[PDB]
Amino acid sequence: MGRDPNSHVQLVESGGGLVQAGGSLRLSCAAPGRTFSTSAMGWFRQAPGKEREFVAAIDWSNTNIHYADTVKGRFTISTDTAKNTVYLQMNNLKPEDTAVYYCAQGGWGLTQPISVDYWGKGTQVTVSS
Amino acid sequence: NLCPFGEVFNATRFASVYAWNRKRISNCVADYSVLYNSASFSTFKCYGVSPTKLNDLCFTNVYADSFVIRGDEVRQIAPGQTGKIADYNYKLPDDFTGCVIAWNSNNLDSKVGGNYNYLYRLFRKSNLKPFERDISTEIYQAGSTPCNGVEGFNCYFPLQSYGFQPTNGVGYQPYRVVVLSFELLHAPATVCGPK
Ligand SMILES: *[C@@H]1O[C@H](CO[C@@H]2O[C@@H](C)[C@@H](O)[C@@H](O)[C@@H]2O)[C@@H](O[C@@H]2O[C@H](CO)[C@@H](O)[C@H](O)[C@H]2NC(C)=O)[C@H](O)[C@H]1NC(C)=O
Repeated sequence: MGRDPNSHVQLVESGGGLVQAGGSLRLSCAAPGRTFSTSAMGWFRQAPGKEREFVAAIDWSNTNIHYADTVKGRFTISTDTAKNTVYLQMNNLKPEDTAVYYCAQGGWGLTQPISVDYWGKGTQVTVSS
Repeated sequence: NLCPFGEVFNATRFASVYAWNRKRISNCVADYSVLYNSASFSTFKCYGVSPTKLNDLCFTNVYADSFVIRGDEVRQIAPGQTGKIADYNYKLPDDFTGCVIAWNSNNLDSKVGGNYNYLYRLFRKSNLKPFERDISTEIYQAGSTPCNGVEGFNCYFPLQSYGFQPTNGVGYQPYRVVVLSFELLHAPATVCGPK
């Protein structure tokens, strides 16, 4: 039910919720990493009234890690060894981190970190002061 | 000895997707910067490698596959996709290692009244395997009646023309696509970056 609901590739995010400022939260994304082991995995977020923005990216070998400057030192992207799940560990959360967070699968782009092939449905993260 | 990329990307004519062209690239130095510094491409993404690292890598075999499809079909040149291009014309592997590069070719491949030289396969009894090519022209049996090479009701010629016209919207315009595949096979390397 991610942006293409009928495709073979499906991405499902979970773990969103309400968190106090300064707290931690880890998002999960079930992904077909064993099959599509060469594709880039990434996290995006979209807050109300703003455009979707890049957050983090990684390959299924836990290398080629990219971060947006706004989250460096606070967020960590990772994968599990069986290539079944992508994670976004979030630390020292701020109100500006409130958004719907999207998981994505695609290729490594030239003009942007990931040129996306498939989108998830999104999970809502709300940070309160 | 620079690799013949200008041949692949700047060729006057491109192949139909059903008869997609493969050019082997070997025994040469590959300056990928003439590509990854250019700004003429609408699609430029790589799988299993990063576009900025290609100049630092060595590969056993490099293949350049090229063809023309519609703009709104470039999405099908990606791992796991379906549709007539991915199913019946050109199929990327699920664990593809390489890059997909595309650019708008309306100025070259569209014609008033329609350019009918570019074809695609519309019907097939099964999906293509990765990197498979099908150039057959057998009549497709869509119903219970055997065709026996006779075209007619429920008996289709399997190829169809794009008919590119210059006034089309961007999604309907022709796009030239080059797929670079990078192969490692436990033998010495033939293609390396300018190091
Ligand atoms: C594909 O060709 C472009 C266009 O180059 C033009 O046509 C050539 C046949 C030749 O006559 C060039 O002098 C023309 O400019 C190439 O893009 C050029 O690349 C050079 C560096 O090699 C650069 O200095 C020019 O500014 C570029 N010109 C344009 C219009 O972008 C391109 O490099 C060729 N592709 C490959 C893979 O070789």
